[PDB]
Amino acid sequence: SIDSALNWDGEMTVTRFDRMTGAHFVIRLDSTQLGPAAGGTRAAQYSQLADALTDAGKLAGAMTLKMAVSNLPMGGGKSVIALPAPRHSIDPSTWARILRIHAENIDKLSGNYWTGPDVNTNSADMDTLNDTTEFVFGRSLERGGAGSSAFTTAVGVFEAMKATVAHRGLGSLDGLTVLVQGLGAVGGSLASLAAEAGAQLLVADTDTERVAHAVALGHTAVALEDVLSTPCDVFAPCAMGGVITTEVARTLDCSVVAGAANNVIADEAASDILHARGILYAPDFVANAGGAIHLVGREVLGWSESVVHERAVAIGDTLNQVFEISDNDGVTPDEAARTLAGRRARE
Amino acid sequence: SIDSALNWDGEMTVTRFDSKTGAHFVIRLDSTQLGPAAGGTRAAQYSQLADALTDAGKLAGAMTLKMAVSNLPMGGGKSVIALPAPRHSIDPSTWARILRIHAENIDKLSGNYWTGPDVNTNSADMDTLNDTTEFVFGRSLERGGAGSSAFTTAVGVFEAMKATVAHRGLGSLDGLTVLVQGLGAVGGSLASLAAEAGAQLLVADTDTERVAHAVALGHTAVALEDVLSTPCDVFAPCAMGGVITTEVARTLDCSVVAGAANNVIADEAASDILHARGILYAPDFVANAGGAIHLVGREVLGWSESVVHERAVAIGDTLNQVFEISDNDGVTPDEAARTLAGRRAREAS
Ligand SMILES: NC(=O)c1ccc[n+]([C@@H]2O[C@H](COP(=O)([O-])OP(=O)(O)OC[C@H]3O[C@@H](n4cnc5c(N)ncnc54)[C@H](O)[C@@H]3O)[C@@H](O)[C@H]2O)c1
Ligand SMILES: NC(=O)c1ccc[n+]([C@@H]2O[C@H](COP(=O)([O-])OP(=O)(O)OC[C@H]3O[C@@H](n4cnc5c(N)ncnc54)[C@H](O)[C@@H]3O)[C@@H](O)[C@H]2O)c1
Ligand SMILES: O=C(O)CCc1ccccc1
Ligand SMILES: O=C(O)CCc1ccccc1
Ligand SMILES: [K+]
Repeated sequence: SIDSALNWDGEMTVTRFDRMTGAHFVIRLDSTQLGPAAGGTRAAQYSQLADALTDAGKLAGAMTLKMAVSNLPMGGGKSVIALPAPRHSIDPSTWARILRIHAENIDKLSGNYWTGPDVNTNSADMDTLNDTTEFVFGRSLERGGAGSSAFTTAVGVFEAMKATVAHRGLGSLDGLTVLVQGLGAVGGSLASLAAEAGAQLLVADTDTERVAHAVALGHTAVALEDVLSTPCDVFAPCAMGGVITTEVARTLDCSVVAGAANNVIADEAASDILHARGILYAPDFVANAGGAIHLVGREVLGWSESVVHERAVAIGDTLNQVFEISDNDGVTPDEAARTLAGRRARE
Repeated sequence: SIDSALNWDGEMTVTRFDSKTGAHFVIRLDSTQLGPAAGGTRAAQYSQLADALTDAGKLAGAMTLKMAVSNLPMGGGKSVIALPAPRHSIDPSTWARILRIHAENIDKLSGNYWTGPDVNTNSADMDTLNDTTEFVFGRSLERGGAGSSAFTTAVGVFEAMKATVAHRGLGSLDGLTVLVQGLGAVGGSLASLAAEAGAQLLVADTDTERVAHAVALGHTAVALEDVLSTPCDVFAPCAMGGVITTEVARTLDCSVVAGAANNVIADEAASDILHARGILYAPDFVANAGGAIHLVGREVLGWSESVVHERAVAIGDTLNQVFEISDNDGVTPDEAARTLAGRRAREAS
């Protein structure tokens, strides 16, 4: 929206347009209070510019809280690339140009912002980015990066998922029905984990091959259009965000909500509804923090692979504290989560 | 439209919104090819955000040219602070907050952008900015800044007028009728120099004591509303920019245009009209370079005041060259000058 686009209260907004490629660049820094901002680089096609600005803004926020509640020394920031065409259609030469300019933009910030991979960006691109700028996390192992953080991400979400399931009074994942939306990098990892832990897997993905294979493995396919209406014990949104609107909140058929996506909840009211409906949601910003722990832990703090792994598992604990507060003070988890980040940031 | 405002070719646009003050902040970086971008801080009230945006960019564009054509090792940028109320209604407190917030943004660019005083901004505000950021030009003298660029600006503008008038075929400024619009820091001083050169002065200004004053000095005042309908030899727009519209370009009654204002031309066609009507125009980005010359010259280049002076004066020289291009090439002075800025830029590499 316009509010969310023009009247954003973050510390800085950076924009740029390239006539050559017709692409627009957005870099939103929400907070640099606890450290330089850091956030991925999402590249995607938006209906309107304002949608691009909105997204960069909501994500940047999530980043800020995510870093604070996870005890990372950094601020929240985010970069959005409004593509002129679908990522897959972009030609190599353009992709590269676009990447080049983006990198130029980061370099201007001079360490006030550090990027990494997000939707449609990868370790190879980071490497590419790194040819112009230094403010990059997630470059491939060969270039000196910590590489991909999906796994750390998925591990975090699994631990989180387990913590949520226990709290809700469902016992263990054993014999529970888990619905995974989005079988990507993280999504697909998380399914392996849950399956292995005794859960029945219901899966959905825009990608048929993805789906086909999960089916191969003994999973159950869900038509994209039956997703939000499909009964489960747990709902794992691991695809795009803004998935839970006020209307979805009142109709979802589950007891738990735990996934990897950023910004799952569209409106504040939705979050109240789930709550009111006896649906235990684990805050996205807590749950999906394994990727940040990984990049920051490794690249910034120099943590080994194990520590990072162990810190990501500790995500479950954070949740337990979140759950304790929400339960004590009578707030939603979301709020409860917001409360603990604030306390950890020592605000 | 914002979208449209966003369809700009600058290297970078920085924006921020301050809930508390309700102030919007803009920083447009046109080019950092010759060096860090630099340009003043304009504080004003905008109708829309898209407006502030278009301005900062228009201005940022002018700066890139001014640096280049003036043989300055810098790029161009401009900050625009969109006010939530008129400058005068802003409480010293809010203003200080706004300044600080301003200063943080600048800080984020870490040297890629150097600022200075512009409209509604002064040495003092620069001193304050300086409390937070270090990339400020035009700080008080005692703060270590080079102070006020006004007088150098006027000298430069002055020198340009003379050369222009001369090329026109008006000979000297002696006996001519000069119409000075806006007698601020710059115009005030220009009137003064024009006066002693023998010119006759018509003056105009919203400030009535400034007008009262010029009147007492022999000068003839002019009604605001009659500013563009007054016949003169030279028109010196020393207040707001974009005063030259297509419609105004066609009815203007003078033989030369030479002022201090940025973005005099409100439109392309206007420059063609004047050119075709035989009204000789000294391109703004060329003639108003006196201030950048001073600031950079002293604060970056470490130049002597005397040297800065020769350079501000050398502005005529550059205009002679501009004219020449315009005359041989068959182009408006506007075009002849961007060209020159273009050449100097390349040779400068
Ligand atoms: N470290 C991470 O990788 C990480 C960290 C934090 C949060 N997140 C969030 O996780 C989400 C993506 O995770 P990822 O990197 O594994 O993704 P990815 O880009 O590999 O995931 C794409 C997956 O989503 C699927 N998908 C897209 N739209 C879908 C839809 N409507 N229904 C079903 N499947 C759909 C694709 O087909 C594919 O399987 C985003 O919101 C991202 O911001 C991920
Ligand atoms: N270094 C400089 O000072 C500098 C350098 C480059 C270009 N310029 C350009 O020169 C102009 C002069 O600004 P300045 O720094 O001398 O500021 P200033 O505030 O001292 O001068 C503006 C003056 O013009 C008057 N004015 C404003 N609106 C008017 C109107 N509608 N009609 C008539 N007069 C009006 C004001 O009363 C004031 O006295 C600006 O447009 C600026 O963009 C100045
Ligand atoms: O948390 C996310 O969704 C993205 C993680 C991240 C963290 C730091 C830099 C880039 C991406
Ligand atoms: O020429 C101008 O518009 C103003 C002079 C200036 C130069 C460098 C930085 C700020 C202002
Ligand atoms: K169970």
